[PDB]
This record gives sequence, structure tokens and C-alpha cells, in this order.
Amino acid sequence: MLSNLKTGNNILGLPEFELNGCRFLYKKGIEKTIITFSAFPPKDIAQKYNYIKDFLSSNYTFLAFLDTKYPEDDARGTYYITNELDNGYLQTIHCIIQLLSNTNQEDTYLLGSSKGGVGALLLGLTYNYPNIIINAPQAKLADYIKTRSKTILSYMLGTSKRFQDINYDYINDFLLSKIKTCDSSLKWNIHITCGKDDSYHLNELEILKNEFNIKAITIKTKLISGGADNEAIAHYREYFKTIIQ
Amino acid sequence: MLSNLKTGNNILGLPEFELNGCRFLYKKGIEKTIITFSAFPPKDIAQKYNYIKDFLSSNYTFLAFLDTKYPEDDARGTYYITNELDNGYLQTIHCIIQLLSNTNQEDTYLLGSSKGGVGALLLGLTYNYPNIIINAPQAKLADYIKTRSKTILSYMLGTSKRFQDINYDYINDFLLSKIKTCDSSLKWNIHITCGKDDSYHLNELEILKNEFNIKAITIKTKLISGGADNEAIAHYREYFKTIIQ
Amino acid sequence: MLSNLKTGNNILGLPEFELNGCRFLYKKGIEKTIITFSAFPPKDIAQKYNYIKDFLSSNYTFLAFLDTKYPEDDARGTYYITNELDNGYLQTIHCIIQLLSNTNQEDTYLLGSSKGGVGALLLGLTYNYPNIIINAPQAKLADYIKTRSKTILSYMLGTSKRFQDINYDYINDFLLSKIKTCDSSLKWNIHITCGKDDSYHLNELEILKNEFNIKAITIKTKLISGGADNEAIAHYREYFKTIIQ
Amino acid sequence: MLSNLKTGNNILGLPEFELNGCRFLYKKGIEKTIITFSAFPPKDIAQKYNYIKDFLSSNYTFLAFLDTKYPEDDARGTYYITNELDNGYLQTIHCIIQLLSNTNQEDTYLLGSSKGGVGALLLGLTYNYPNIIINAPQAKLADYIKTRSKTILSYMLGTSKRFQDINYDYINDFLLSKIKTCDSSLKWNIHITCGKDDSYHLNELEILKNEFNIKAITIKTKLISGGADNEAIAHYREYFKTIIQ
Ligand SMILES: CC(C)(COP(=O)(O)OP(=O)(O)OC[C@H]1O[C@@H](n2cnc3c(N)ncnc32)[C@H](O)[C@@H]1OP(=O)(O)O)[C@@H](O)C(=O)NCCC(=O)NCCS
Ligand SMILES: CC(C)(COP(=O)(O)OP(=O)(O)OC[C@H]1O[C@@H](n2cnc3c(N)ncnc32)[C@H](O)[C@@H]1OP(=O)(O)O)[C@@H](O)C(=O)NCCC(=O)NCCS
Ligand SMILES: CC(C)(COP(=O)(O)OP(=O)(O)OC[C@H]1O[C@@H](n2cnc3c(N)ncnc32)[C@H](O)[C@@H]1OP(=O)(O)O)[C@@H](O)C(=O)NCCC(=O)NCCS
Ligand SMILES: CC(C)(COP(=O)(O)OP(=O)(O)OC[C@H]1O[C@@H](n2cnc3c(N)ncnc32)[C@H](O)[C@@H]1OP(=O)(O)O)[C@@H](O)C(=O)NCCC(=O)NCCS
Repeated sequence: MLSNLKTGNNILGLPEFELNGCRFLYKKGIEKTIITFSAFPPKDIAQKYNYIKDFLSSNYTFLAFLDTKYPEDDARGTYYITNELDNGYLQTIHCIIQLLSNTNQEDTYLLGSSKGGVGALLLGLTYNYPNIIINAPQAKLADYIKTRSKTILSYMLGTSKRFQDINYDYINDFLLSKIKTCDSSLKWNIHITCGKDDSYHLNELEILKNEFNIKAITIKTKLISGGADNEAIAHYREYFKTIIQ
Repeated sequence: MLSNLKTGNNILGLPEFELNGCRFLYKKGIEKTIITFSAFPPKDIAQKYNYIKDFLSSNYTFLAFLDTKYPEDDARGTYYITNELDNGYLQTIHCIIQLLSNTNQEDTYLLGSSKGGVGALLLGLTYNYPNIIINAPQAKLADYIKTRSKTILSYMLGTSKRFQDINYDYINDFLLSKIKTCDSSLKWNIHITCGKDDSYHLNELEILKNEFNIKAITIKTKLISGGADNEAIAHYREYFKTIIQ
Repeated sequence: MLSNLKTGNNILGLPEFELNGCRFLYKKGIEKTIITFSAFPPKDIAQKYNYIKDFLSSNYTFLAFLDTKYPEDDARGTYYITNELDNGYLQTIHCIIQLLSNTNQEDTYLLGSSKGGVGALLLGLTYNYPNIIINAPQAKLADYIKTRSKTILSYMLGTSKRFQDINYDYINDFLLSKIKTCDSSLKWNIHITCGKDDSYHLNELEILKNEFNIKAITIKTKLISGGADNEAIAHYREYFKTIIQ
Repeated sequence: MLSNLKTGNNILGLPEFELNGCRFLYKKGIEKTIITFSAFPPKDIAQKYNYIKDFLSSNYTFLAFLDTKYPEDDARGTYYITNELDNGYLQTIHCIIQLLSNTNQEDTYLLGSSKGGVGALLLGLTYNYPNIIINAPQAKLADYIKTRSKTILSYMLGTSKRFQDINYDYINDFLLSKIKTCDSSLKWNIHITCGKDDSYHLNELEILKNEFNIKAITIKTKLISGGADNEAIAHYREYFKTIIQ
């Protein structure tokens, strides 16, 4: 029963729930389902639901997801990939959306802005959610995680030295392969913004674009003012607010 | 959206849904949530939902689950274990129950005979459903599956010759492992019936009881009239109706 | 019929055949039978036959072999080991040589560098070809393959998580096992060159030499100028021409 | 070199060869290639090449194969199936035919009369030899082997009690699955005779026919006088002699 999954936290009035290690906010509305995924918090800051305020006044159904809860000594998330390095976490997010949302998948929109954009794509490309509107996702996931936390990377690489560099490359290409194995025949509505001064994520975007091209998937991109900063974030929020409206 | 998960099939008064390969019936009621698990169909018979008619006049919330849909050559189920021999399928069942049921965990009952009772044990012991009322579960799962379908056991075993033995003990002990790792502090309410003349499954029960015993889990067992037949099933049906009320 | 095995391709003066997935060149000559094994191609280059031009003016019988054609994603070969990690592919090579060559076993020479020398060792040690003249073979096969292509090693490793470690040591030690089980009574004529500055493969050679040593197999080793480069290859070519004549 | 594979035996003038454990006779002719497979000899009688005399006066290319050489304490053959229970022995037979025969596969004819007929089908259905003319093959291979030799059956079932009944059923259905996975689009020319008083093998024939029907393969059958005896054998030989001529 949904209310027995409550964790006791409340965020801007919204009660937090947890199911199979997957923490989420849920509010039942009408007409559209908005889904947001959490981005990478600063070191020692708890994971945040992002882009609640953008929909507080809305009448839409709203869900907001956090990342996994491990490694415990740097619990900032493993990029929506399980510690078994498979889809188990995405699978749970999918069940939650499919059973609580009151709209079909074409009236559902996935949002997220860094790690959160990667989460949005991983879910959308696995389970065919067509509308994905994200900012500056990472493409080489393990390369990036290495710059932010050895604790998380080493947790995900595993204890066996023989498989660490294998797991490294598997994590690194985890998103790219989701593109390589997605449906191609779906009418995707993927929008990816990125700050014009975000040199690092513009090169990540080129990498993602190539993989879509190989798969014959058209996406929309838009450079916005700013870099890897809140100027870009501010413009991302205005961008997705117009697309949904 | 639940409505969008409909398969189009309607078994007795109840619509069928599918989510992540998991086919299920569901009807909203009150007071209690009844869960049933499909048992192993005879050869060339499709997987059936079990113990629907028992609860059509109950007004309880009711869910009934089929087993996995692979291997397609003998699609009678893999004992609720995925092709990767993990919890992925049980995890989907859990989400469906947790989000659709409108009663507490202690007001929820897992029912099943034969393979269905294995599924009830696997779900209940993995995710702490305390009320489990089942008849003649197998204990050594691979030993039993091979006497019914070499195709299914071969499918679960995998392709590599030099891992067919390892995976065999892993499948064989998959239920026993769940007992070994379950939470001994839960106020377990496990009832297992078995036909008096069902010597095979009488011994499986002792195998199971030894694992419960050493985890300090006290269960209720009742010998009923019959063997591995529909006499025992009829007495099993009478037993779980009596306990539920 | 051999003529019916033609692929239609003709590399230099020699027609290509395929039998049971095994692509090979063959030209009938006299006095000696020369066998070469393809080495590991750089990324996105197709598998090439090696050391053809060395013998175009020789009038010797000549056969050149490619590696397996899988995985199709990175089809550069599986170190002459089948997808079932057994001798099936080496066994096909053996039949082709035994039935097409017109000279004794002692007048037959197995050539190859890098992965090609591994293939020469695997064939010669399995089926008693005494004359083996190779440069810088790997010893720990999986350790090396993972530094060139995660796809190929994953393909050889298989799908089950709980067998990726077992199969890794099995692949890694597949050549060393052939040494452990070869016939010590054969009048082995094994020559292994290695570049003086090829530290990685200098150590692989010591690993190999230790296995030969304890099987009482005396081999000839020669340090040549160069490292893991085309200098060493040129001196390797000069070495095997000198030995053959 | 073919002549170095000689075993030292000579049968009706024909020198015997051996390659990878596979013993064969070979004579090079023109126009057609005739292949025969050995049948199950009496206990303590060595395996025989069958139907040599039928082609001694012919000008055709001729090959005759025996079965595997294990188990050593009842070396009457394991039905052309390796002790690894795979295609390795058929693979060797195929290489030998493909590299020594001077005709294409449509001018090649596979003959055999009991176990030998099964060998003929196993090779023909695996490697697409269209012309297969056999008498009274077994369908349930392990059921039959059980009546002739516990030593051979136990050797093939393997030492692990857990896999003995799995290996039993795999061996039993080894032929049926060759039918289930064969090409269907090939223009098969399969002729199966059987003695009208061979009640046991007429029921084996019905089983084989069904599997062909499911696969949409037309075959030709012919009842001949005799039972499981030389009267039937005599008529089988006249039958295949007219079909080839
Ligand atoms: C840009 C950002 C700061 C905007 O914040 P915002 O304008 O307040 O809007 P949000 O809808 O995200 O609301 C967050 C609010 O809910 C709070 N909140 C969010 N998750 C919470 C949680 N698990 N527990 C308690 N409070 C939470 C936040 O602290 C904040 O409340 P506040 O008013 O006290 O600050 C935020 O959306 C964000 O950081 N996004 C990710 C940026 C990125 O992509 N990358 C940076 C790392 S490379
Ligand atoms: C007892 C049993 C045989 C039948 O009992 P029952 O009186 O029919 O009661 P149920 O509630 O189980 O009825 C199932 C109903 O749902 C129908 N149904 C179930 N699954 C269905 C499906 N995929 N599609 C269509 N109909 C389905 C059945 O056809 C049946 O309807 P009907 O008989 O009226 O036509 C059944 O419960 C069963 O198979 N139990 C298994 C016991 C066991 O241990 N089996 C393994 C032995 S080794
Ligand atoms: C030395 C080397 C680089 C080239 O030497 P070379 O002077 O060209 O002599 P080779 O006899 O090997 O020539 C091969 C010829 O056959 C051709 N050939 C080989 N395989 C072919 C194929 N499938 N299709 C078409 N052509 C093919 C080649 O194109 C080449 O012909 P070309 O150069 O005249 O056009 C080659 O032998 C080689 O790759 N060796 C591998 C050494 C090694 O260790 N590699 C792995 C390093 S980690
Ligand atoms: C029917 C059969 C006896 C006919 O024998 P045949 O008329 O002499 O014709 P073949 O072409 O088969 O020639 C066999 C000859 O070569 C000999 N020969 C065959 N294989 C031999 C071998 N490995 N080593 C030495 N001699 C061999 C045979 O002994 C015989 O020689 P012989 O004249 O001394 O008797 C024989 O073909 C046969 O037994 N076929 C199998 C019958 C069957 O299908 N099932 C019975 C078991 S259920």
C-alpha cells in the first residue's frame, strides 16, 4: 500500500516514499505526468529531488526520483545503475511510474539536468518513454564519476582486480549501449540543451549525437547561454517549461 | 497507467494486465489482499491463475500472478526465477502488490500449491510478507523441474557445459537460500499443508522445516488427506479459507 | 569438394576457402608445408593472412588461416578458441592441414606473431606439430584480450555473472593448459623470438618457458632487436626464413 | 598428408585411415560420391564398414566411416555423438568428405542401415547433404542403446547422477532435434525403407515422420519384405542400388 512505503520525510509538503531502495515523491494530478531525476549533489550533501518548484502550482501528476542509496560512505548515487550493474533500479522506477501515473507515455515527460539527464535517458531509452527533455548529460559515465568520487567509482568497479577495468568500460558505455539497443521505430521526442560554455558536456553531446545518428534517431539540441552553472540551469528550466506548455 | 497495461484478456470477472513480462489479474476490494501464484501446468496446457473462484464472492482485494513467459518452447514458467537466476521477476511482483494493494502487509495473504507455493515462499521470504499459506512446495527445485521438462531446466541452466553443475545447485537451493537469508525477527505466519500420502513432498517439507528450524522460524504444518492429487488440493482450499477467516 | 569451398576472394596469387567457419588460403607446392596464423588486427581492420609474401617465391605448400568470425560486433577473432571455449576450431584447422598437405609432419612449419603465435602453439601442442616458430605470443590470454576489446572477452566469457570469473581463468590459462597436457616425448622444435625491448611479452615468454621447463620440453628462444613493433617483426621474418632453410 | 593417416588395416584392398579418432576407408573415383556409415555390431565384434561390396565394381568415389572408438571396454560406437555429447565427430566426418570428395553435395549419397542410418541422417541434417538413403533408423537413440549395452549407455550418461537423466533425454532426442533445426529450404532427397515385420522400427519411423511433417519436409518411405533381419537388408541394398543408378 503506497502510504505504508512512506519514509517520514516531507519535501515542500510532498511525502517521500521508498520502494525497493528507490526513493520518490508523488503527487496525483491530471493531463500530464512530469518525472524528474536527481542530479549529482556536492560532496557530503544529501541527494535532492530537482525541479519541484517548477511544477508546484501545476495541476499535472508529478513524480521525482532519487538515485541509489549506495555506497553508504558516499551515498550520492550510482547513476541509476545497480550494484549488480544492471537495470534493477530502472525497472523499479518504471513499475512505480506505470502503476501510479494516470496518463499514457506520450503525455509523460522525463526531466533532469546532469546525472539526472542521464537517468532520464536510461529510463526513457529502456522502457520507451518518448518525451525526454534534459540538459548537459554525461556520455562517458565512469570517466565523469572518477572526477567526483573515488569511493563511488571503486564501489561500482567491484572488489576483483581482474574485472575492474571491464566493469569500468561497461559503466562508461552504459548509456551509449542504451542508445544502441533502443527501439528506433518509436517516435522519440528527445530534447538536449547545453550551455554554450560547457565545453566538457558539448563534447559529451557530440558523442551522444553520433550514437543516435548511427541508430537513425533524430533529436533536437539547443545551445543556451551559460556554462556548467546555474545560468545554463536557468535557461534549461525555461526551455522545458515552454515545451511542456 | 494501469489501464494501458491491459492485455485484452479477461479471466472470469477480472481483467488481465502485463508489466515487465509479469502477467497478473487484479480486482480492488477491501479488508484483505489475497495473492495467488500459478502452479506448474501439465504439458501443453497454458499457465493458469489459481484459486480465483475461492474469492469471487469475497470482496477482498485480489491479485493472481503467472510465472515467467520463457522458454518459449515450454513456456510454463521458471519457478519465478529470472533467466539470470535472480530476483528480477519477484521484484516486479513486489512493486505491483505494494502499489496496488490497499491493505497492510499483515492483512495480505500469499497462496499457492506446488510451484505456486514456491513462488509464495520466494516472494514472502524476500520481501517480508508474513502470511504464507501453501500446499506441498518443492524444496530442491532443479531435482523437481528436471522430472517435468528438460527444456526449462536446460534454459535456466545456461549454455556453458562447465557451469551446468554450478547453476544446478544454485537453482536447486534457490528457495533454501531465501530461508537461510530471511529476517528471523518477522512475526512469520507460515502454513504449509501436504497430503498424508504425498511421500515426495512430505520429504520436501522436512527439508524446508529443517531450514526454518535453524533460523528459529516456527511454521504451522498440517497433514491433509490425499497425496499429490486433487483431494489434497480440496483440503488445502478448505484450510486456507478457514485460516483467512 | 575443395573447389566448392571457395569464397570467391583471391588474396595475391591464392584463392580463399571456407570450411566450417574456418577461412584459409591454400596453394600446393613441394618439399615443405608452411602454415601461418592471423595475428590480432588493429581496431576496425579486417583479419589478414600473415607472411604470404615470404613464401610466394618458395614453391612450398602454403596454407594461411584466419581466426573465428565471431563476435560479429568486433570480428577480429577469439584466439582460435570456439565460443564454447573448446578445440572445435583448432580441430577443423587440423583436418584441413592433414588432408591437404603433401608432406610429413616434420616437414611442416607453424608460423605466427602475437595472437598468430598463440594459434600456432595451440594447434601444434594439441595435435603434435613439432616445428613451431613464432614471435612474442601472449601467455595469459584473457589479461591481454581485455586490453584490446572488451566485446570479444565478454563474448568468450558468456552471459552468466557467476561464471565470468571461472571462464576468465579458463581462457587466461587455455594456452598454459595445452603445455601442461602436451606430449613430452615429441621431438619438439619450438622457436620463440621476442623483441629485446618488448618487456610485456618478454615476461609472457618466461611464463611460457616455465611451463615448458617443467614438462621437460627444451625450446629455443632468441631476443631480437625492437619491442612490440615492426622492427621485431622484420627480425622475426628473417629468423624463420633462416631456420626453414 | 592422407597417407600418413593410415592405420595399417586393409579391407578388401582399401587402406584404412584415421583422423581425430575417426576411422574411414577412401577410394577416389568419378561422377558420384558414395558414403556409408557403420551399424551396431554384435557384442565383442569389431565395428565394420558396411556396403563396400555393393560398390567394389563401381567407378564412384567411395568413403566408409566407423563410429567413435569409446567406451574402450565396449568400443562399438556412441552413435556418432562425442563423449562431450556434441557434433565433434560429425564435424570431422564432414571435413574429411568435403576435402577428399571430387563431387558436389547433390552427387553425394549417404547410406546406412541401422545405427548407420542414424549416422547418415545426423551428418546429412547437420551439414546439408541432400541425398540420404537409409533403412530402419532408430529414433529414440538412448532407449535403443539401453537394450544393447549398459557399458556404452553409462559411459555416455556420464559420472554425475544429477545429469544422467538429463544426458539420457538429450541423447534420446539427439536425432529429433537435428530434424527440428535443419534447413527446411533445402531440396532434401531422404528415402527411408523398413521391413514390414520390423514393428519396433516402424514405430521409430512414425516418430521421425512426425518431426519431418512439423518441419514441412517431404520424405519418401517404402515398406520392404523382411523384418529386422537380412531379408530387409537385402531389399534395402537393391533399393539404394537402383536409386543411385
Ligand atoms: C538548480 C537547483 C539548485 C534549483 O533549485 P530550486 O530553484 O530551489 O528548485 P527545486 O525544484 O530543485 O527545489 C529544491 C527544494 O526542495 C529541497 N529539497 C530537494 N530535495 C530534498 C530532499 N531529499 N530533502 C529535503 N529537501 C529537499 C531543496 O533543498 C530545495 O529547498 P530549499 O528551498 O530549502 O532550498 C536544483 O534544481 C539543482 O541543483 N539541479 C541540478 C543542477 C545540475 O544539474 N548539476 C550540478 C552538479 S554537476
Ligand atoms: C484446482 C484447479 C485444478 C482448478 O480448480 P477450480 O475449481 O477451477 O478454481 P480456480 O479458481 O483455480 O479456476 C481457474 C479459472 O480461471 C480460468 N483461467 C485461469 N487462467 C486462465 C488464462 N490464462 N486464460 C483463460 N482462462 C484462465 C480457468 O480457465 C478457470 O476458469 P473455468 O474453469 O471456469 O473455465 C486449479 O486451481 C489448479 O490448477 N491448481 C493447481 C494445484 C497444483 O498443485 N497443480 C500442480 C500439480 S503437480
Ligand atoms: C608484417 C605485416 C604488417 C605486413 O607485412 P607484408 O609485407 O604486407 O607481408 P604479408 O605477406 O603479411 O602481406 C599480406 C598481404 O595479403 C593481403 N591480405 C591479407 N589478408 C587479406 C584479406 N582477408 N583480404 C584481402 N587481402 C588480404 C594483404 O592486403 C596484403 O596484401 P598487399 O599489402 O600487397 O595489398 C603483416 O604480416 C602483419 O600484419 N603481421 C602481424 C605482426 C603482429 O604481431 N601484429 C599484431 C601486433 S599486436
Ligand atoms: C548385411 C551385411 C552383413 C552384409 O555383409 P556383406 O554382404 O559381406 O557386404 P559388405 O559390403 O558390408 O562387406 C563386409 C566385408 O568387409 C569386411 N569388413 C568390414 N569392415 C571390416 C573391418 N573394420 N575390418 C576388417 N574387415 C571388415 C567384412 O567382414 C566383410 O568381409 P567378409 O567377406 O570376410 O565377411 C553388412 O552390410 C551388415 O551387417 N550391415 C548392417 C546390418 C544392420 O543394419 N543391423 C544389424 C544390427 S541391429
